[PDB]
Amino acid sequence: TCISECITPNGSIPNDKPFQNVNKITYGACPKYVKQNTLKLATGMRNVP
Amino acid sequence: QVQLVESGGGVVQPGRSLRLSCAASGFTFSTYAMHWVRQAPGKGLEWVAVISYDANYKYYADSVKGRFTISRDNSKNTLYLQMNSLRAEDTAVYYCAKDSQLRSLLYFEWLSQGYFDYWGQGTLVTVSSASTKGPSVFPLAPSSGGTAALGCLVKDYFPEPVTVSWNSGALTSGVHTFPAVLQSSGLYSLSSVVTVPSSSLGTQTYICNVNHKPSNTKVDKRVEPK
Amino acid sequence: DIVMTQSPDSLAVSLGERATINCKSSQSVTFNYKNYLAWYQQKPGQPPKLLIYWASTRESGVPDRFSGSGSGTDFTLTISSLQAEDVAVYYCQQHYRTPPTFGQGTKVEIKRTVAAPSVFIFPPSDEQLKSGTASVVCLLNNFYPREAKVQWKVDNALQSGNSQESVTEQDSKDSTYSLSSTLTLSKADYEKHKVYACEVTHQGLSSPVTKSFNRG
Amino acid sequence: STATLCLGHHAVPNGTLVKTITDDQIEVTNATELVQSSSTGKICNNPHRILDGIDCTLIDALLGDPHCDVFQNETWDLFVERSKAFSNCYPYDVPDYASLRS
Amino acid sequence: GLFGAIAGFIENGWEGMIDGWYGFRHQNSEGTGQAADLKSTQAAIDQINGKLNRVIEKTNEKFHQIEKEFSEVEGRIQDLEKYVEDTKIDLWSYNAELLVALENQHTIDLTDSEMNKLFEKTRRQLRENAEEMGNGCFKIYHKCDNACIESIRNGTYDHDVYRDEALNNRFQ
Amino acid sequence: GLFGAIAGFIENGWEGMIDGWYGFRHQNSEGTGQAADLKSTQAAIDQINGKLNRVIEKTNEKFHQIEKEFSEVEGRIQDLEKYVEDTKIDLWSYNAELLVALENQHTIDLTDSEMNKLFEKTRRQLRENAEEMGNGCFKIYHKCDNACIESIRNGTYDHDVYRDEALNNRFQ
Amino acid sequence: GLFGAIAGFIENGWEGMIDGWYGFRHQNSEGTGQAADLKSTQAAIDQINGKLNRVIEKTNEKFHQIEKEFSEVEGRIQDLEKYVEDTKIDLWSYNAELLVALENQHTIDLTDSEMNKLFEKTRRQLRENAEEMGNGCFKIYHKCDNACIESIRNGTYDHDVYRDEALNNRFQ
Ligand SMILES: *[C@@H]1O[C@H](CO)[C@@H](O[C@@H]2O[C@H](CO)[C@@H](O[C@@H]3O[C@H](CO)[C@@H](O)[C@H](O)[C@@H]3O)[C@H](O)[C@H]2NC(C)=O)[C@H](O)[C@H]1NC(C)=O
Ligand SMILES: *[C@@H]1O[C@H](CO)[C@@H](O[C@@H]2O[C@H](CO)[C@@H](O)[C@H](O)[C@H]2NC(C)=O)[C@H](O)[C@H]1NC(C)=O
Ligand SMILES: *[C@@H]1O[C@H](CO)[C@@H](O[C@@H]2O[C@H](CO)[C@@H](O)[C@H](O)[C@H]2NC(C)=O)[C@H](O)[C@H]1NC(C)=O
Ligand SMILES: *[C@@H]1O[C@H](CO)[C@@H](O[C@@H]2O[C@H](CO)[C@@H](O)[C@H](O)[C@H]2NC(C)=O)[C@H](O)[C@H]1NC(C)=O
Ligand SMILES: *[C@@H]1O[C@H](CO)[C@@H](O[C@@H]2O[C@H](CO)[C@@H](O)[C@H](O)[C@H]2NC(C)=O)[C@H](O)[C@H]1NC(C)=O
Ligand SMILES: *[C@@H]1O[C@H](CO)[C@@H](O)[C@H](O)[C@H]1NC(C)=O
Repeated sequence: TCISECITPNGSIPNDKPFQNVNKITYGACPKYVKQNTLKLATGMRNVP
Repeated sequence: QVQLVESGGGVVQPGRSLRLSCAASGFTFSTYAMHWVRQAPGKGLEWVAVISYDANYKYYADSVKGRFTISRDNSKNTLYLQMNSLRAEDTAVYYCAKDSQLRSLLYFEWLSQGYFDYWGQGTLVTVSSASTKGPSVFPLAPSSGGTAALGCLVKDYFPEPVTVSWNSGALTSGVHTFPAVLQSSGLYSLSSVVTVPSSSLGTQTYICNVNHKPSNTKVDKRVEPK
Repeated sequence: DIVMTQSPDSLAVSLGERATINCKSSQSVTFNYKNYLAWYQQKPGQPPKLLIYWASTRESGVPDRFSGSGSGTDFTLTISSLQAEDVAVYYCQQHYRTPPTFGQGTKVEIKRTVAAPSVFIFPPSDEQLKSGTASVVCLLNNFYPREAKVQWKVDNALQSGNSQESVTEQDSKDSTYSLSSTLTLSKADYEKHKVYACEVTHQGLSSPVTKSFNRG
Repeated sequence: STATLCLGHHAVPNGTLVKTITDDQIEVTNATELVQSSSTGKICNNPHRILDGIDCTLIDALLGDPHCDVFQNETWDLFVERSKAFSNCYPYDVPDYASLRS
Repeated sequence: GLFGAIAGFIENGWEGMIDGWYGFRHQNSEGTGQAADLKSTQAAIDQINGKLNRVIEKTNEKFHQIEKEFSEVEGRIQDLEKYVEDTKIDLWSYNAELLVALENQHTIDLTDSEMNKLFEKTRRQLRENAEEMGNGCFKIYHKCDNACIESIRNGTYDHDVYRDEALNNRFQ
Repeated sequence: GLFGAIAGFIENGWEGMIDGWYGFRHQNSEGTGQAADLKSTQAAIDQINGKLNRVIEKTNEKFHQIEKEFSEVEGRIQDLEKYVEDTKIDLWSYNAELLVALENQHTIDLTDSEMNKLFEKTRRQLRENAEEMGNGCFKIYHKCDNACIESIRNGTYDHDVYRDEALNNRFQ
Repeated sequence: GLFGAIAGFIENGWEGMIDGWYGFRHQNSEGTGQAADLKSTQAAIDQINGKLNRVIEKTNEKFHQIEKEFSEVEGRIQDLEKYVEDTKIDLWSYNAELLVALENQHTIDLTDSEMNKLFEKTRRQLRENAEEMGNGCFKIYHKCDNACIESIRNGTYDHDVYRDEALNNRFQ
């Protein structure tokens, strides 16, 4: 008992990110399965100390 | 569509706690900031808190700094606000408001918010050490004029509301019912009056029907000359 | 804190003529060609509905007679012809720097033909005098404009600080207001003085009117 | 006594809103539309060669149903099978009809 | 843009400039007027052009396409026929949506850049005769008529003629 | 980064600046001190928040997805059902890896630009009363006390008031 | 490019600089010579290195690929097999032609920035003792030997030593 749109066979996962990596099998409105397990999008400037 | 619905205020003695809850529906709650904005009685709008969609930036207006704590539950779609160590100055109706800006980045205390897009029901929080008394309904005696008028002064009750009517609601026109006023004792009183034709200041008997649900008080007075 | 100052305070115009309000900011609230100012209507016993955002766009629901305008540091809301479902307070707001701040509020009523009050004084009730303190009451009935003024006089000693008042909303047929006033004393001091009177001074009273009772 | 020179750029009374990397909507002096979204309503007969099947399915045409012998030996770039179309001869099925049309 | 001339130190653009994208406004002894700069206008348009042509030399001349609408419920093959198109169409949108949005943020920052360029062509002409007010405006420090500043516009400005005057107006 | 402001001509970053992202540390008669420039800091934050939201507006709500695992060895049809999916995934990842790259490259170049933009905007405002020290510090050439300084920070600094003083400190 | 140094305010390029990508050419009391500036010729080559390296690793390794050429006419299962691959192909080709087009535009603009970067490194060193002619050339306002040219290029110039000497040549 819990809300969650996107089902995999591994269990539910949320769709707030644009890309999953949990299973290419997917029922519901789920982020698209990409091969990489991490992709970081930079939200600040270059760090320099 | 969009719909915010607030919860759980009322009477609360000074120095003690309370916590409000806003239950959002009809939009993607988790991707928007939320605010609390309060309003003193018969006064204006103050801003109280913001909490980002992240749940991880939160800032408070100085008056409620570090007594209050704005909290958020993006799974159960509902916004909370802990009110510890309350006091007089905090008496107000309290409103949740939705930020206009999508996935805002409140990385700082000063950053610009969005406008206030939809607002909630509102919820009243009273902060006084008075415990409940009941209304003391006195009448008001007729006199001279062209057509004169008569009423019921309702002294020392707490908390609001009190609700009047005239002759089981069978008299409505000419009735005025004045908003309450808090005497320095802490108890509210109000006034209620009706102008009428003078040609029945005897025959037409006049029962006024007072009520105070919070003490279970019901009174009914009559209104006569001399 | 950025100080939002609204002006004027109260307004009033004839149902179907133009009305207009000003919000003055403590500093520019304009930034990258957006004016981070919004306007709210608030009718009583209710929250506020959003009227205008980004200084001059109408929120979907609003009808075409409302208009925001201005840029930087002075803004001006405009009801092009005041229909009667407008009587509310009107609040301007800035959201360009946290803490968001609001204007003080501009109550807009309906302008109408002048209207004298009808003044009635009441003495304290026999039931009451049994428990220690004593209350006199004064009632100003269906008058207009809003700005009446009662003054209590215990044996012609202008009273003060013991008296309270409140007024009703504007009526949805006549548009008069109506005022009640409660001079509270102890029974202690009620039994000394004989002449109680409230002296109403007001636009529709070419000179102050005084209503009074004697004790018996 | 001394002058001032100022550089600048032009504007219009109504630019178009476009999308960007950072901005959803942002107004520029002019746009152009990359998505075709409208149709004349009619198939042109040039420059491709169109054969209008009318009340024949292409399969029927081939099989040689009476009211389709109008089509014997015909040649088309694009064969346009009409929904008004029918068959009217011994009742048949073609397994992998799918493919025999194709 | 990224250069912060357009919608930056250049307060706002000019609606009374119908013969060009970038250009000049003077005030002086004789009067006041305005002219476009034709090279920097042509510069910008000549890119936005090629850019466009580039964005468009494609239209899928392939190739016996497959059935995509359906008369029946068929199960396995049909399913894949739909998955295969439904997928393609998803990708080819992403492709499109990315394309305009890059193309557009560049198309913007590029024209901002050109307004900088014109500005640096002009400062470098006025070596020590002028100063940057800060709002895309130069204060020359010498008397300059409608034939003078015409030199500046058409790149034929000598700075040593006026130097002695200008310097003395500035530093004295 | 493209502009050379950050990670370059400004030696390194100020770890003690917590009010915002861009700033002013000074030194004059009334000791030293720091202050954060907001009109900038928001400017960047805006752009990021902005592309953040552009980047995430999609979730592949596309129809019946075929079977992707298989219990038995089958042949031609099963083979095509894997190839289709395998190929889909490979592109989606290519897309995915390129987005992060372009975006991130841009995000850096963008924050760089804003630094430089501040530094220009300031130098302009300082018309003829300081010189670029080289390291992204100025040398204001008069006695500018904490009053005056803030003027320059929040825009109000009128250069003419000083000039006399500073022209003389520079060339005498 | 964007920054408009190369193919811009710097007329054209030196076909006889063969030890570097950016540099200086002098004319002084002692004659006429040239040197590469290394730091910048490195940082321009160092991004291109990364960039290339980034574009490359990347090779499609999967999985019992479907048959692609066909020796019969089979209608539907084939019609799909081809369209699956036919479609894939068009995607990668686009996917490719975009990458190269993107990368380049940038490679071209970053190399441009590096020049303009080296232009402004110099300008700030020669604080007051020179003035930009606008053809990518300064006019130093004093006597400067081979030992002083080479002192500029290796970061060790001392504006203050030739200060007084500089100002008289400019103004009087
Ligand atoms: C910037 O250029 C765009 C196009 O690149 C301009 O829009 C164009 O406007 C013209 C004249 O109004 C249009 O021509 C005709 O429009 C009418 C429909 O209103 C009709 O007779 C024809 O269908 C015909 O197309 C035209 O549609 C349109 N663009 C294109 C590509 O055809 C725009 O005027 C320019 N922007 C500004 C601010 O001037
Ligand atoms: C989700 O469950 C599936 C079901 O097995 C997992 O996929 C396999 O994971 C294991 C463990 O790493 C491997 O031995 C296989 O190679 C995977 N198979 C394929 C075809 O990918 C998966 O690990 C689970 N993932 C998570 C995140 O829980
Ligand atoms: C082109 O024609 C097609 C039909 O082949 C249209 O697609 C239909 O559109 C309606 C209304 O939007 C939808 O209910 C269905 O998706 C389609 N109908 C059928 C029967 O498949 C399409 O809208 C037309 N568009 C234009 C621009 O002409
Ligand atoms: C660019 O403009 C200049 C100045 O407006 C023009 O110069 C010509 O020659 C003299 C020299 O300064 C000017 O006083 C005249 O106004 C012009 N006379 C003629 C006969 O053309 C000139 O038109 C342009 N420059 C060049 C090199 O063609
Ligand atoms: C960089 O190159 C310069 C320019 O030639 C070098 O200059 C020498 O510097 C020292 C003093 O620092 C002096 O003895 C001479 O004037 C120079 N010697 C020669 C052989 O030319 C210098 O080596 C470098 N700069 C620094 C600061 O080390
Ligand atoms: C800048 O802030 C200071 C006070 O901290 C003062 O010099 C001045 O009032 C401010 N300037 C502006 C334009 O607000």
